[PDB]
Amino acid sequence: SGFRKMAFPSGKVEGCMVQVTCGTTTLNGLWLDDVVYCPRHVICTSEDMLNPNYEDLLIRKSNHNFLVQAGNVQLRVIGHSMQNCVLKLKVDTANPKTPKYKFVRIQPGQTFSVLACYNGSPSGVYQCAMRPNFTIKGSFLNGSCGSVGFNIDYDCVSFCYMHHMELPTGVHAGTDLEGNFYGPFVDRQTAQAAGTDTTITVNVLAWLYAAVINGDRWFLNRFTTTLNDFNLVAMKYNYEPLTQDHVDILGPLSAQTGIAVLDMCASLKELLQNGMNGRTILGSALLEDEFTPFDVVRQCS
Amino acid sequence: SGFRKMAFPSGKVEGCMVQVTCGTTTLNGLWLDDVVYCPRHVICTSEDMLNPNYEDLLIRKSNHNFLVQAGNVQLRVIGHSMQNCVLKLKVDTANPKTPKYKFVRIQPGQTFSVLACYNGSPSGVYQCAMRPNFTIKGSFLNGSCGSVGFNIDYDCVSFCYMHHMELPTGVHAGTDLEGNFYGPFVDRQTAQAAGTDTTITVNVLAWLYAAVINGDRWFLNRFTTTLNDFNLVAMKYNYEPLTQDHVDILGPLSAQTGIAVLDMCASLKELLQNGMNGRTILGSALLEDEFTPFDVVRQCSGVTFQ
Ligand SMILES: *c1nc(-c2cccnc2)nc2ccccc12
Ligand SMILES: *c1nc(-c2cccnc2)nc2ccccc12
Ligand SMILES: [Cl-]
Ligand code: NA
Ligand code: NA
Ligand code: NA
Repeated sequence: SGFRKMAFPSGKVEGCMVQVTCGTTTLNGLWLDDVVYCPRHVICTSEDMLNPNYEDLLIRKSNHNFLVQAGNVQLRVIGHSMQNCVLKLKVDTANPKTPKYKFVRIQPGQTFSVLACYNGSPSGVYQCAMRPNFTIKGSFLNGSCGSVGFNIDYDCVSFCYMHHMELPTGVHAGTDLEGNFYGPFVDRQTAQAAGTDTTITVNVLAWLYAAVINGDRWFLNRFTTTLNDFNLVAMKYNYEPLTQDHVDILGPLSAQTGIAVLDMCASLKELLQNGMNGRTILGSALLEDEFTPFDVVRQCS
Repeated sequence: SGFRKMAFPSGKVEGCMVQVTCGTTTLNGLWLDDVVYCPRHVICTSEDMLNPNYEDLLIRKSNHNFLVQAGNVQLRVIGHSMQNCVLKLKVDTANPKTPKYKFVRIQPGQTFSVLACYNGSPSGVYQCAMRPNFTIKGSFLNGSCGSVGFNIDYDCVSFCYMHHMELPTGVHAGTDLEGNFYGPFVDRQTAQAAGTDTTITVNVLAWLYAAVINGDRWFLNRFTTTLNDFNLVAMKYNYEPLTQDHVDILGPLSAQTGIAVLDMCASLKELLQNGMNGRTILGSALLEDEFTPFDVVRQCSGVTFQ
């Protein structure tokens, strides 16, 4: 028992992290088979910050303008192309530590592990969620761009995020591994701002089920609600709407605990109305929204 | 920007985890050079665990009674001995992925990363503090015993914890890698309970510094205090004493942020006396105590572990 924010073991990803340099710009890349993936803004100068023409910048580069260092060794770059906002560098060695992998684009609410890296070397691993406004709340310093986010549900690594930049509010934006941004952001230094963030309701419900599984009952009540009445209240506290999809996904936890999803919804309504009155749930005095239903089942069972 | 509960990258430890079986007992071991370390209770069944005589159980055992699997390969056990509450199994092959490592014993308040494993297979990584009552608040299911905790200092892995068991309250107990328990526990199935726990003061102060570095400043105030006055209040709230050594260790953060340690103590005094008045710090409504001063400096400065 116990319930903790837990990341995936990072070793399969560590064995893929390299350093990429172009001019005076250094950042991280991801070496899989014979391709290194990194943010395309590695080719920008100080001149280029607001309105880079990446196609124009890239045509001006040769293979030998890219320095790729893997541990103590330089890899030879033999090709380059751009896909959306990611640069792909073909190298003359396949990474012998390449794991089974795939690229997946995720939806808001989904969780993943981040391996924060600097100069191609791993610093630490933590757990994140894609927020409803398509940002993540990470921990990232200068040079961290090109660090990735991932899941590993079996022995296959699913890469879902590559870090590009920090917005003025201190939250983080990036792409999938096909180079498409999450949310309305662009890899330019023009003014951009995320939407007001909201709480991931289905994840809060999952976490309340985790609490029950771990022996906590104090917040339960004898009421139920309609889905529509729940959403009308929840929205007043900046909670995301709960859809019928989300109700269905919570079905297994409901069956395991004997508490109907809409019964649990009424417990959540009460918590929003009353606060915790000096109590905690699983060690927290706030409701936690960065555990998915899948995460709860994996960690509890 | 940003501040998260962060574990060390686990790859160097992952390459050391194996499965150990003795009879119908399976758990995890740590393979370093030509020795596999695991809990001694691998030699026990249920009834054995009521009142085990480990010496007597072990003397009866053949090398071939211990099955060690590393991935899909069996290792041959050629010897066995016990040290305190850990079993050491000599094997005929050195682990080629053995990292640079040491065994260390940590103190209450220190943090480490746990690599949770099942059947010799790493499943999760999280950060824990050794509580003042010598428990850890982990997340561990059946089969998790033998999972290890560690830090990385430069390129050296410091192993500090091996997981043995869960107490009735759902918190966790284990040993150092020389098999000595943290805390007043024994490896038998009997009623055992940890002492009342306390809050790790020096770590709460560290986390308040992290908050300030990240722009969260509302709890700062114009006041300072004395170590003695602060320690009287801490005692009242079941906080550990702050020593002069703790003050010294926070010195760098004080210099960097312009808030002296006893100035920060006066902030903490007020928070304990008055609460947070609806506000949060780094997204928390409780004071967090599982970040050390070293952890805060590392994460706010980007130290790496190639
Ligand atoms: C890449 N990423 C960052 C960065 C800084 C803060 C938060 N997220 C990302 N900064 C830089 C600076 C220079 C070159 C690359 C790069
Ligand atoms: C080892 N450890 C545990 C255990 C279960 C919950 C929390 N911590 C440790 N349980 C088992 C069960 C069977 C064999 C080994 C083992
Ligand atoms: Cl004063
Ligand atoms: Na690397
Ligand atoms: Na209810
Ligand atoms: Na003050």
